[PDB]
Amino acid sequence: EWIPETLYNTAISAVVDNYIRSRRDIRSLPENIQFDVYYKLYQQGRLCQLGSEFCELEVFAKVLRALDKRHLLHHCFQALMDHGVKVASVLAYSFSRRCSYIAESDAAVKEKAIQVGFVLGGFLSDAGWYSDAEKVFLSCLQLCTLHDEMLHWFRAVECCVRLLHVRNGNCKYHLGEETFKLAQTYMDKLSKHGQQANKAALYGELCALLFAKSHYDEAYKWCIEAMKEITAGLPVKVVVDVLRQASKACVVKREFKKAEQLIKHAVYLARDHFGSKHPKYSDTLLDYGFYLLNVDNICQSVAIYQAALDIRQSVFGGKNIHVATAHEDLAYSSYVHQYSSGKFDNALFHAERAIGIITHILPEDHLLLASSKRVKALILEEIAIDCHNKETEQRLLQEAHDLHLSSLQLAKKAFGEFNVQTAKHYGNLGRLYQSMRKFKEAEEMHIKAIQIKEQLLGQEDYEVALSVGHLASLYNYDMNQYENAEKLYLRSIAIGKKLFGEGYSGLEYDYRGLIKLYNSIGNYEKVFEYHNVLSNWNRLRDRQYSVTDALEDVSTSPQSTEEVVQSFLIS
Amino acid sequence: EWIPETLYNTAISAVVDNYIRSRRDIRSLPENIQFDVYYKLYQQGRLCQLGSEFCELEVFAKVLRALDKRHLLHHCFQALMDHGVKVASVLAYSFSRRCSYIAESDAAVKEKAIQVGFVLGGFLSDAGWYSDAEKVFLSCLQLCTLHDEMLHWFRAVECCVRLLHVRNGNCKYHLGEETFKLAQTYMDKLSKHGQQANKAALYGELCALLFAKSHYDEAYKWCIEAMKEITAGLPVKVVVDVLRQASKACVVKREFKKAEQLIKHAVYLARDHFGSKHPKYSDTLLDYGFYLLNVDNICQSVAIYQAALDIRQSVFGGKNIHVATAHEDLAYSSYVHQYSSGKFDNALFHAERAIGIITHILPEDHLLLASSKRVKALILEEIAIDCHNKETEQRLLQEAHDLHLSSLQLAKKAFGEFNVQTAKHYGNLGRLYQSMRKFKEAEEMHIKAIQIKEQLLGQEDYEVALSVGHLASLYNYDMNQYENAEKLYLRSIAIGKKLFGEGYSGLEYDYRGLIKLYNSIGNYEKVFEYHNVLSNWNRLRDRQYSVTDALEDVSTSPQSTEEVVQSFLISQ
Amino acid sequence: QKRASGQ
Amino acid sequence: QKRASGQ
Repeated sequence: EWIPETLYNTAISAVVDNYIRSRRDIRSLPENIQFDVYYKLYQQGRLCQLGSEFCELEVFAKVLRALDKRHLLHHCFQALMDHGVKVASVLAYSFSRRCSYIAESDAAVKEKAIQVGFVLGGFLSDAGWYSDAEKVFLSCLQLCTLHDEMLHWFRAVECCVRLLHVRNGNCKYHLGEETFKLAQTYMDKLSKHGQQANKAALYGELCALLFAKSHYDEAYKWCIEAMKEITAGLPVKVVVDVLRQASKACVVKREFKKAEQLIKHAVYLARDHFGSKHPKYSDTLLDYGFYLLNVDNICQSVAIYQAALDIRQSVFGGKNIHVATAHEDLAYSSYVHQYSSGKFDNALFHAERAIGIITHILPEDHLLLASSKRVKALILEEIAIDCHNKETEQRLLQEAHDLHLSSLQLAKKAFGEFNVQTAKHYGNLGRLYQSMRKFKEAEEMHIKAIQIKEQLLGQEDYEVALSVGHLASLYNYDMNQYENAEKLYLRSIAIGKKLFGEGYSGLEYDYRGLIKLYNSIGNYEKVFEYHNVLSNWNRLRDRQYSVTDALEDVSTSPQSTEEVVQSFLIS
Repeated sequence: EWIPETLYNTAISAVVDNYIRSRRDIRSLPENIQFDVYYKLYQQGRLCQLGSEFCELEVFAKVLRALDKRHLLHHCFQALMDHGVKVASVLAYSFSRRCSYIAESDAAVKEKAIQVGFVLGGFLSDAGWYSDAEKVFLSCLQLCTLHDEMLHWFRAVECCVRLLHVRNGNCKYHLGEETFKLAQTYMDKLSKHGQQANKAALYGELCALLFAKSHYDEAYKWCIEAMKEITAGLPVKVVVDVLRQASKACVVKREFKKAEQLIKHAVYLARDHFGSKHPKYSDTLLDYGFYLLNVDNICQSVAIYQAALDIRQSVFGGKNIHVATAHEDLAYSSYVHQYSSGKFDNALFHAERAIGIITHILPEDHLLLASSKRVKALILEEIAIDCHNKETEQRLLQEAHDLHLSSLQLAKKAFGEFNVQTAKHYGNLGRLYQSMRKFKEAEEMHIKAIQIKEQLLGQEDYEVALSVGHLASLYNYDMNQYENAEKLYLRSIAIGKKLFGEGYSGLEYDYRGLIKLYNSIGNYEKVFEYHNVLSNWNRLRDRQYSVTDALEDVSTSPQSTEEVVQSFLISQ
Repeated sequence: QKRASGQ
Repeated sequence: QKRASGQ
């Protein structure tokens, strides 16, 4: 149609083409214009002319007030970080140095810089630079501690709710508890002095910290406490933040009726306000796909991580931890979904991507690098079985052995010996030893895996049953201890149908194993007794398979706020 | 385990092996033993010392009294009929002769003869030999006209209602109206004598007749009347027949809501009282498969017909009218189901089976032979499309043409020009002409069929939608008359969304036709519009497409008697 | 298959 | 495939 360009979009391209002469005068332009000049520099690809200005804190304070075009700033910021220049670490250090100089000032200048820190530290934390956002908040925190009145106590607890969030994406859990304890010190002081603070966002972080350390018993306790303080006056960003973390603790609690209403309300609440492109919406989808994968709704769990990844791949550039986290979970979901098929080439690409990103931006001994490392190892051991080349079978299976042990060490260093995540690596390493023909070694890993999970989770739980089936296949298919395997298969059968029914698609490896269990010990009557149940499993799975996609399952306005909270709280 | 045989099953073997020297004394045995000797004879395969005894009316009366083992009697009878002996015609002729002889007697002998005729005619009509059942029921009716007592009037009504069932299955429709007039004459002279008799079965038979004759409005009115006259005191067979015929009439009335309830109640009530082997359950399954096929639920209909064939295949031996009808209906259902796939390996076998049976037992010019022929012809043109040969393709097109034209002649002679079946033959012939590259003749036939159906079924019907879709496919792909094809496709999709919503399977074909239509005329805006519409259609079809296994959809006790009929009546 | 199912 | 989905 050949429509001419607006005079604005023409004057933008004429001051950018004359940027060297006009760099001094551009910084004096209004915020809406100034960001559009800088975004034009990114569009032209002149990142050096741009990162020379974002490294200054004052300019990055001006381009942080453009809230409409923040989604363009994240892609412009992430492009700088991959370009070279450490624009995140320079901004965080340049703020801490400037923040440390106004300690001997009044409460007007200090509140000006604290608000800069809350939008800068609120941006680096949003872009994934948790190790660099914490340095901003730790400087904002020490501004609130200087003045000990009722006014600044509400900001010190506003830093500690954010410090507790940048210390979980950075997997610094052992500092998280000390942060929460310091928050209560600034909460009890404020609450006692005739001013009650909303303790809803802060307890939501503990619903993810204690979830991360596999304290699901403690996670659900703070899940209830978080939602008891949900008020309609809270920001939607805070409210959707509590819901997604509350869902993750409820799903791992293996109760799914209360879990769906929390996260489907969260996805709706993060889609009507934030829209289908804001990273927070994709953040909710990532936790929504956690619900789908644990309820055996694996078919549409891949489609919700792919949606979650595609949002983050557009807002958060190439090499970002948030993109890498989506690559990790999508690789795991594609691993689970296509486990039966045995084809892992898209899943391997996603798992390899999540390591090519995290190893670039995180140290070699980071906990989040360990969880993303186990997913490649799970994929590698299946390729090391499906491939028919013995040389490839041995070497690829050995590579997956170094990844689990490296992943186990990082989990064992921070989560301790007695945790589900540490035991989750024992079970994965147990399955690997089964494929490595080390059936003697595979016995003691699963025994240590079940004993840790049984002691912590309980005698009957979904995670315990899924670990037993790993041991049951060991005692049945390649160790010939059918008497020992007889109770193990039955143990997982009861738990498997306890929370999913007979149509649980994971029972295929449980029912078929029972058929091979009875094939070598006689009693062929029970072979047909389990043979029709496998057909019953076939009938009860494909009939319920036909269901609409979860993206439209939430639809438009399914329920209302302050109603899902009350419905969940009373139950 | 080697369980020793019962003394009953040992004495049976010791009597059958002596059958030559003891057949005189077997005929005086108890009724429950006599059928066991004869079933042992059938099991031994000696179908000549058995058909030598079933050809008597007196012996076959005792065998008919064993109402428990009646599936075995049906299998034995069908084995005899295929064996070569004509037990159906011999029994009917013998009963007519004895009836005409004992017509001049008292009421006790006449009552015994009429009851023997009712059980024998019920058996022959149940086995399929409708032409050989009139000769029994006409004799029973002749017995019922001699006296003027109350029971004689009521049993004349029973003769006239059973005699209508053996003529709709024989496609003697021109005599069915006379039979109904006689039955309503008897009912009126019964009402004038202060004793009302139930008329649910009679009006159900009228419903079956007028649905067969494609009088859809009359069929709906008469099934309404039947279900208004149905009570709780009626036998199970009458209630099941009324329900299934009302369901068959409701579906062609394009009312698929109440028809679902009626057919589900019929299938449940048949499978509860009769079982999974009684042929009445097979007939209900056949009607339910018709209902499923005519609500675009082909994947369940073909599964139901496969069941409905199996009951009829087991109970009714080999070459039978009912087995042939199940083969024909299943072949059409499999033809629709595998139309998209294009492969027809069992559909052709089943369609040829229904002609391999009917040609043996029915005359050359019988309507059941027509419809079955039509189905095979349809499959033939599909094998014309898939085959890459040219001489074979032309020969198969000519064979399908002969089958379609003979079927059209039979339907046109027995139904007249202005009926839905004749127009369906016109439409099938037009589709074949479209395959035969005779596009002028194809559009002529399609225009005639659309005019006939629109004049009868109105401007909106599923069959009219199918016809206009076929004509649109002819126009937009062969004759290149895109302006007519556009409005024809719009009419087809309008009727499809009116009846079945957006889940209609023909929406795929008509949307692809519209896509190529707009591509040929160059308007790419609507090309992309209907491309996204077809993407939405495929998405909604794939989202809602699951195996249901409608056999257990009735479950156990879904509804209650005298409740589905009340809902159907008050839902008008 | 260029056209809908047969009648 | 006999060990089900890896945890």
